[PDB]
Amino acid sequence: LMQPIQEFKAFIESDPVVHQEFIDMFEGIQDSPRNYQELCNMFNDIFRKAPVYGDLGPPVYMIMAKLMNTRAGFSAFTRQRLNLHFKKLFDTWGLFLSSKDSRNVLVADQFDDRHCGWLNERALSAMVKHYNGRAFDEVFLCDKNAPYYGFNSYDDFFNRRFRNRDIDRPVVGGVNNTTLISAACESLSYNVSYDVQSLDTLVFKGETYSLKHLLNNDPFTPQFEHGSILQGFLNVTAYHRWHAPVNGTIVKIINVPGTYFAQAPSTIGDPIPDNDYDPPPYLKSLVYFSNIAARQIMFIEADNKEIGLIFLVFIGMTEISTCEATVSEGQHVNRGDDLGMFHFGG
Amino acid sequence: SFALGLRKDCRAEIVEKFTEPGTVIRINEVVAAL
Repeated sequence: LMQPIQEFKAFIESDPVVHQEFIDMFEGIQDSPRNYQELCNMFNDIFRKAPVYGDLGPPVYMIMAKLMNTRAGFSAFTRQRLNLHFKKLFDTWGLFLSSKDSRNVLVADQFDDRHCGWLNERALSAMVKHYNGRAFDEVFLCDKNAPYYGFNSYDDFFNRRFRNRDIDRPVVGGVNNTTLISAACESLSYNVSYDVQSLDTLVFKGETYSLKHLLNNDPFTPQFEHGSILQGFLNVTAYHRWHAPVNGTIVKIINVPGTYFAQAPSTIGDPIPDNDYDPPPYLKSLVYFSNIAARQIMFIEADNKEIGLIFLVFIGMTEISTCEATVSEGQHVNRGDDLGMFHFGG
Repeated sequence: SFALGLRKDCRAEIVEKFTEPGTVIRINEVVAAL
């Protein structure tokens, strides 16, 4: 086992309460992983190779979902001490996913009955579903004649840039109209909430925002009391970069450590569907865990004074939880410019 | 996942079609307007 997994296992064993949680969470599980030792062994496989196309979510989520859906698992996964280890595991994995060796999934090869490479036409088709008949190599900047479509790693492919946003994803109304706020991420609508507030605990009102938590007690928090929040979900095959939603100035960027595998407690025990039209408990938890997940908060001062101070929160989910800003505090940006991107990592 | 936050004093209003979960959000498209 690679050293980070060793230290992870040693931590589980170092505290009898944590250890007990990593036993009870497996109760009656007949499939692999059946205990925390098999979990560690499967991590050791997963972190040495790049993900493939086919599953409903990324590979760590897939083997974790049954555990996350228990009380014991939620307890374990809401300890900052344990989450420090998940961070180091996923950061270690992300190293490999930035390396030339992770290109081997950037192929058309079918790998088994249910999985294929990312350049297979099944996957190529899925990734341009919302681009109105344009093809993958038209939409995204790549080389369709090169091996691995020209990407130098999996992360490079995951964070592929648009070849020509003015055709496929235009800044609607033009950068000069400052009365408009753009979507920051290619996503699906998940929740809108009005008159948002702060809560003293995140209990029994699951799927409610708590500004104080979401924004990690920032001094700006009171300004957003009674305001509104729109939240989107990015599919695993979606464009994963961030664009500036307004012309404005970056006021403040805060990186907040948090959870990776915490679903909403109200959903613990709900069925985990064996299909894809039905959302599993974790994907019904995005509002809840925006309060506590590893995330980056970005405050922007819109050039249009009638829009003023806004915030963005980029919210991690399981192994896709690294939030890289490519802008700096004080910098000016126009609607549609890069703010940063998501990566596999902690 | 991502979230956009607007102040109450902000005269911009989220575009109503996005209050329905599952609606497609094309990056750079308008999600709120004055």
